[PDB]
Amino acid sequence: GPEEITADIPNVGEAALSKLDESGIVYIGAEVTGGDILVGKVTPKGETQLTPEEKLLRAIFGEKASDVKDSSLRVPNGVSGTVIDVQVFTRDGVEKDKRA
Amino acid sequence: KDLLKFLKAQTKTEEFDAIKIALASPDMIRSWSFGEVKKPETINYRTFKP
Amino acid sequence: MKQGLQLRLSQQLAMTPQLQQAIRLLQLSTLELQQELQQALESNPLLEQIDTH
Amino acid sequence: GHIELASPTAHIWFLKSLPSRIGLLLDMPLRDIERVLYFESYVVIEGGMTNLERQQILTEEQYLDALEEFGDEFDAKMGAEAIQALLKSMDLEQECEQLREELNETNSETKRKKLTKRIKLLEAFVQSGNKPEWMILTVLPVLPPDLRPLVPLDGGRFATSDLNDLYRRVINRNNRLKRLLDLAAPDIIVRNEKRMLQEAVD
Amino acid sequence: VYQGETTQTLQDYLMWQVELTPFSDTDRAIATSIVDAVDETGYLTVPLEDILESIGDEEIDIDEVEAVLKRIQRFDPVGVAAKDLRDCLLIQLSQFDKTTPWLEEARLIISDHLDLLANHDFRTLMRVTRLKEDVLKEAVNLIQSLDPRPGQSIQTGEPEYVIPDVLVRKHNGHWTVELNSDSIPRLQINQHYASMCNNARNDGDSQFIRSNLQDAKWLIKSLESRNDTLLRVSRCIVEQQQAFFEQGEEYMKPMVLADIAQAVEMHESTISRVTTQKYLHSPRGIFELKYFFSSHVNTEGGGEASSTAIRALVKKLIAAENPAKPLSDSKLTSLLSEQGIMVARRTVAKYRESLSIPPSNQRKQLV
Amino acid sequence: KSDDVNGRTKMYKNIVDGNHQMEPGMPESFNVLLKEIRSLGINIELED
Amino acid sequence: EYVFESPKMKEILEKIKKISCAECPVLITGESGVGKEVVARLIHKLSDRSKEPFVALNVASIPRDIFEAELFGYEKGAFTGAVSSKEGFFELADGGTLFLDEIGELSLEAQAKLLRVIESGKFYRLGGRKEIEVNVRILAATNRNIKELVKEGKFREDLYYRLGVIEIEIPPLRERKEDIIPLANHFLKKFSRKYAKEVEGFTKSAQELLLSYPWYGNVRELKNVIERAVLFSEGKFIDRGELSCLV
Amino acid sequence: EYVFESPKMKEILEKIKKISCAECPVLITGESGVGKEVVARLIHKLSDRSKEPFVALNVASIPRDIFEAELFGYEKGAFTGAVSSKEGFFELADGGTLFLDEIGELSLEAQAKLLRVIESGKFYRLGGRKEIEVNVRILAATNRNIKELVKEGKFREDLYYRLGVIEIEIPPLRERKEDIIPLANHFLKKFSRKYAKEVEGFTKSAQELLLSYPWYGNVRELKNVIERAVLFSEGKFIDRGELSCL
DNA sequence: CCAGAAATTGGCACGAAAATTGCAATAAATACAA
DNA sequence: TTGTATTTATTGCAATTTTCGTGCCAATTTCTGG
Ligand SMILES: Nc1ncnc2c1ncn2[C@@H]1O[C@H](COP(=O)(O)OP(=O)(O)OP(=O)(O)O)[C@@H](O)[C@H]1O
Ligand SMILES: Nc1ncnc2c1ncn2[C@@H]1O[C@H](COP(=O)(O)OP(=O)(O)OP(=O)(O)O)[C@@H](O)[C@H]1O
Ligand SMILES: [Mg+2]
Repeated sequence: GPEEITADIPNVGEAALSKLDESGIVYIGAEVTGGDILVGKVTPKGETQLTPEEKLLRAIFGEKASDVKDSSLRVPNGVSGTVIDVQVFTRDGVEKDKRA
Repeated sequence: KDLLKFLKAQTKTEEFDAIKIALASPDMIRSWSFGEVKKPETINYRTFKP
Repeated sequence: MKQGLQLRLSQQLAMTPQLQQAIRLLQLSTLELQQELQQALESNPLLEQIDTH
Repeated sequence: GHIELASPTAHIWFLKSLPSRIGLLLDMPLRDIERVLYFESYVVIEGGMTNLERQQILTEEQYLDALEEFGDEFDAKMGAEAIQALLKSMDLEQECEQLREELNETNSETKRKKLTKRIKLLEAFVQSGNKPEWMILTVLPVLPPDLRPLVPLDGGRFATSDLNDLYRRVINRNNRLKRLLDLAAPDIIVRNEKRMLQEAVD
Repeated sequence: VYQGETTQTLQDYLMWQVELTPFSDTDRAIATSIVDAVDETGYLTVPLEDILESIGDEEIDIDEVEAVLKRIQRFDPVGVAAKDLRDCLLIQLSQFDKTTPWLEEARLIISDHLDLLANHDFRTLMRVTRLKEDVLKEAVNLIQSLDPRPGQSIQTGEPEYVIPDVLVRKHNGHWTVELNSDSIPRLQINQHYASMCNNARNDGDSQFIRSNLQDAKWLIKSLESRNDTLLRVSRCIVEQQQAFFEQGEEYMKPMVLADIAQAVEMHESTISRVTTQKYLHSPRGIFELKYFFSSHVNTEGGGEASSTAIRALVKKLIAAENPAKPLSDSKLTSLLSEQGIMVARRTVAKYRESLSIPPSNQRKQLV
Repeated sequence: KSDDVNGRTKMYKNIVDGNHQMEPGMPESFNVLLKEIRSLGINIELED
Repeated sequence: EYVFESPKMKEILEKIKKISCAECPVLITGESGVGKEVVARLIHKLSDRSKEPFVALNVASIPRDIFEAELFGYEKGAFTGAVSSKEGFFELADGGTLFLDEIGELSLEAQAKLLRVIESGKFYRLGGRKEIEVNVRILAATNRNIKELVKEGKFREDLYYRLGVIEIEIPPLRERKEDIIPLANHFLKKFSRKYAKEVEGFTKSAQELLLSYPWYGNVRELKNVIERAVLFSEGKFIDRGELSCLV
Repeated sequence: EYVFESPKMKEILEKIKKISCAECPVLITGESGVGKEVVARLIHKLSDRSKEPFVALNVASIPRDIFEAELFGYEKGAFTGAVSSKEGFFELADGGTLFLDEIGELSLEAQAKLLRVIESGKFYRLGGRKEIEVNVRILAATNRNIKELVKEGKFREDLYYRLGVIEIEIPPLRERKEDIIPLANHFLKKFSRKYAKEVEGFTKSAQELLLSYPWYGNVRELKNVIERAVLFSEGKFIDRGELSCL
C-alpha cells in the first residue's frame, strides 16, 4: 500500500499534534525546536494472521493503530527556527490535499 | 549446557606472542572454509533473503 | 479379434499434439525468468548478455 | 568460503612482482611465462627421446609440425597447467647442489649475482615448508559477507560493490568453463574460456 | 566508499540497560535470555518455563525468573517484555501517581473484566462493575490513553518495494501503456563464436557451433514473443477498464478471462498464464494484473455490478455511519438496493468479513 | 575508544560504577586485516 | 468393522499384530468366503504403509499376450501402436502394497515371468535399457492348496518359496461355531438398517438351525441367507420358517 | 559375506578361481535355492571384468513377437512405430557380462534366434545393414537338466555345446551338511540385527533338528525358516518349539 | 425488571461457473541436385 | 524445367481443481410488553 501524509498518528499525544493543520502539515509562523513534528506520515506495516492477541488489541484500541507505522518528518536535534514557507509537489493523477 | 559458561566463552581474548606468515596449501584453504559458493546470486529481491 | 504386441508394417492415420514448448516462459515472473536465462547462458557458449564492465 | 576452480590459475602476485618468483624459480624469462599462461604459445614438459628441451617455447605451427613428425613421444602444454607441471617436477636439492658447483667453478660478476640470487631463493624455499606448486591456485578463498556489505539506498535499491562484482565475474566464468568441459566442447572455445577465467582471477 | 553505520534496536537498548543494572551472574544470564525472548512489539514470546529450561541449571526456581522479569519490565519503555495486554496495561498503570482522577476504576476494569470491553458490551459491564455511564466513559478514555505496543518507540526497519512490469500514463487525453524498459529481459548472440563457424574448420566444431546458434536464436525469439504477448494483454486490459484509472474504484467493470481472450484472439489458458505474478504501475498505485478480474451480481436496470465496486461502497457506507447505532447487514442491503444493486444478505456479510470489519454489535461506541 | 567492541562496553560500565580501569583487547581492524590477507591466498596466523 | 471371536481367529489376529514390523511377502489360503481379503486389508492397515497405495489386482483377468506390458510397462517405440511411455502395476504401487488375488489360476508360462521381480525388485520395461528398482510388499491370496499343487506339479516350485515366507490359513466357518451368531447378528442389523425393516433377532430354534448348518459358502453364504431373510421377513423376529432356504 | 564350508563347495570355489583368466561361457545347474545367482556374481567379481556392466536378464519375461527387437535393437524406419534407433541388450552389456537366468524355459523357436551371437558376437540390427561386433561373456543358469532335455528333444543340441564350455553343478543343501549350521547362524545374526531382537543362538535340540530336515527349497527355505523364527521369537535362544514349522 | 420473542451472524452445504495445469512434436516455406 | 531435404513458424485442447453466490439453521445478542 501507499504511504499517507496525515495528522492521525495513533501513537502520539494530542499536544504533539497541536501545531499541525487538518492535512498533517505544520502551520506557517510556528516556532519549532528539536524533535517536533513537521509533516505527519504513516507507512503500511502490512497484513498479518490476526492472532487472538492482535484481535484483542484491535478491538480494545482500534484498527488504525494496527495497520500503519509512524514515519514522520521531525526537526533534527540542535535545530530551531520559524516556519516561513511550505511547498507541496504532487504527482499528476493524485488527489491534492487542502494545503495544496 | 550451562548458560553462564556459554556466555563467558564468547567474551575471551586470544593469547599470542608472535605472527606467522607463509603460503597457503589448497588443503589449508579448504580447511578454512565452511562451504562452497556455486551461484553468483546475492539477494532474492522478492523475499529479501540470501 | 486378437490382443497382442507385434511389429508390423501398417498404414495408419496418426494424430499428435504440438503445444507445450516455450509456453512455460509465460507464467514465470521476471526474477525467475532471469534465473532461467542465466541457466541457459551457462550451457550455451553462443549466448551472451549485455554488460557495462 | 571457497570456490573450486575448473582449471589451475596462476597467482598474479608471484608472477607480476619484480623479481618474478615463478620465473626466477624456473629460470625462464617473464615474457615466455606470460605467453604460455595466456594461451599464446606452447611449452614442452617432457622432452622424451627427441631433440626437444624441457622448457623450450614453441608456437602453433611448430607444435603442429612436431606432432605430425614425432607424434606421442613428446608432451607439450599451454596455460597454467603446464606451469604447474613444470613446478611440480622440480627437485630442489639437485638444483641447489648443481648451482653451487657451477658457482664454485665459474667466476664472473653478473652470472655470480644471478646464481647467488637463485641459490638464496631455492634455499629459502627449502628451509620453509612451502612448495612451489602452491603458487598456482586451485581453490579460491571467499571473504566473509559482513566485510563486503551491500549499499542500501532510498527506493529499495541495493546496488552492488566492486568486490561482489569481481566475485560474480569469477563465479560466472568458472561455471561456464565447468559446463563447457563436461560437454566435450571444442578446444578453440575452451582455451578462450580458460584465458578469460585467468583474467577474471587476476 | 560508505560502508554504513550501526543502529540501535529495542534489544540493543534493553541490553544496554541490563549491563548497567546491579545484577548477579545468574541474574544477568536470566536477563539475557529474557531479552532474547522479546519481540519487536515489546512482548514476551515464550513461557517462563522455556526460559528456565534454556538457563540450563537445576538449582534455579521459577520465582527468581519472575523477579528478574519484573525488574526488566520497569526498563525504558515501561511495559516492555509483558506476557499479554492485561499485564502491560497493569504495569503502565502502576507507575501513575495516586492523584489521577480515575486510576482505581481503570485498574478494576483492566484486572477483572477486559473481555467485556473487547466485545463492546457497555451494558453487562455496567451491571458487573456497578458503575454509571458518567464514570465509565472517563475510565474507558483513560484506558485508551495507554500504549498497547511499548516496543514501537524504538521502531526500526524499512519498507520493501516492487518493480512494475508495465507503465500506464495519460498522454494527450488518452491512456497509453508501455513496458518498463528497466526490467525487460533481453539476450544477444555472441558474434565471436558465431563468426568462428568456418566451413573449412573441422566438422565436429562446426556442428556444435551451428546447433548452439540455432538454439540461441530460438530462445531469443521466444523471449521477444513473450514480451509482445504481455504488452498486448496489458494494453487490452487497460483499455477495458478505462473508467477505473480516472475515478478509482466503485467504477470497476466485471470482466473475466473470456473477454480478454476474445479481444486479443487467444486461448484462456494463455491469458491465465501471462497475467501471473506481474505488476502494473498507474497514477493510483501498483496493482497485480489479476486484480482487474472479478465476479458480479445483478442490477435492477438489467446490468451487472462488480464485486470490487460493492466492497468499496460497503466500506464507504460503514466508515460514515452513526456510532450510536451501527449498520447491520440487513440495513446495508437495503441501502445498496436504492441504487439498484440486487445482492443478498449473506453476500454482504461475506464482503464485510473480507474487508476485516467487525459485526454491528462490536462496532458500537460509548458516545 | 575506537574499535575494542567488548572493551568499550566494559569501560562504560566501569566509568558509571566509579571504577577507572580498562581491559583492552584486540582491535577489530586487525581481524579484518587478517581476513583480507587470508582472502589473497596467504596463510597468516597468530602464534601461541 | 469386522468380527473375530473364535480362538483361531484371535490367534491369526495376534500373528498379524506380530508381523506388523516386517515387510515379508504373505500368502493367504482358505476356502471360498472365509475372509482372505479382510485379512489382507487388515494387514495393510496395521503395517507401516497404512497411508500408501493398496493395489488389488486380479491376475486371472490379464490377457496372456499383454501380461508383461501390464505389470512392467513399455517405452515409446516398444511395438507397433505404442505411442507414449506407460508404467506398470509394480511401479504404480511403489512404496505401497500389491495384492495378487487368486494366484492359483496363473499358468506356468505366466508364473515364470514373476520370478526375479518378487525377490530382487528390479526389472526392465518393454523397450527400456534402464533398470527400475521399486519397493513393494507382496500379499497373495488363493483358495487352492498350493502345497498340493507344487507336489503334483501344477505350480512352480521357484515361486512358492518366494511368496510363502509367511503363510496364513483361515479355517472354514464349520470350525468356527463360536463366530456364527455374532456374524448373523451383525448382518441382520446391517440389512435391517439398509432396507428399513422391523426385524430385531432370531428365535432359539432359528439359532440352533443356523449353528447346525454346515456352511459351504462360509461368510458370503451366511450373508446371502441373512439378506434374503431380512428382505422376505414380515414379523418382529426371524423364526425358523423364514430360514427355509437351509435344508 | 557368503558361507563356503562344505568340502564340495570349496572345490567349486577353487575351480571358479582357476577360470579367472578365461572368457568362455559358463553353464550353472542345480536345484532351486542352491545359490546359482551367488555363484554367477562371484564368477563375475573374481574376473577381469569386475568393473564392467553385469546385465541379468530373465529370458522367460520377453514377449514372443519382440524378442529380436529386445535382444538386437532396431534402426529408424524398421517398422511402423520405430521413430528412433535403439540399442539392444548385447550392446548394453558390451564389454561386460550377460547372465541369461532360467534358460531352460525358452521355446525351440526362441532358441534358434541366439545361435550365432553366442559364438561370434556379430549380428544385424532390425533394419540395419552394417554388422555389429560385441565382446560379451555369457553366463547361464538353470534348475533343469539340460543334457536330459537335449536327449528328450525339447532343447536344441546346437545351443548346449555353445553354452556348456564350462559346467558347474551345485549340490543340494541336504548333502552339504557342513554348511547348515554356519548358514543358520549367519541368517540368525542378520535377521536379529535387522528386526532389533535379542536372539543370539540355538539350543542343542534346535541344532539337531536343523541337521536332519530334508530341505527342499534349500538355502532359500532355510532363510525363510530363520526369518519366521526370529520374528516370532521371545527369549534369547531359539528352542525346538519355535522350529515346529519343520 | 424479567423473560419470551425477534433480529443477527457465521459454519456448512449445493450446484454452477471459472481458473489452472498436463500434454511434446508438425505445417509449410524454401533452396538444391537431374 | 521439377521432386526433394532443410529451416522457420506453430503461444492451443481437455480434464481437473478451485472459487462464486446464496439458502438453512444453531447460537447469540437486542427488544418490548406486562
Ligand atoms: N470377520 C468378518 N466380519 C465381517 N464381515 C466379514 C468377515 N469375514 C468375512 N466377511 C465378509 O465376507 C464377505 C466375503 O469375504 P471375502 O470378500 O473376504 O471373500 P474371500 O475369502 O476373498 O473369497 P473368495 O476366495 O471366494 O474370493 C465380504 O463381504 C466380507 O465383508
Ligand atoms: N553360500 C551362501 N551363503 C549365503 N547365502 C546364500 C548362499 N547360497 C545361497 N544363499 C542365499 O540363498 C538365496 C537363494 O539363492 P539364489 O537366488 O542364488 O538361488 P537360485 O534358485 O539358484 O537362483 P535363481 O532362481 O534366482 O537363478 C539368496 O538369498 C542367497 O543370498
Ligand atoms: Mg476374494
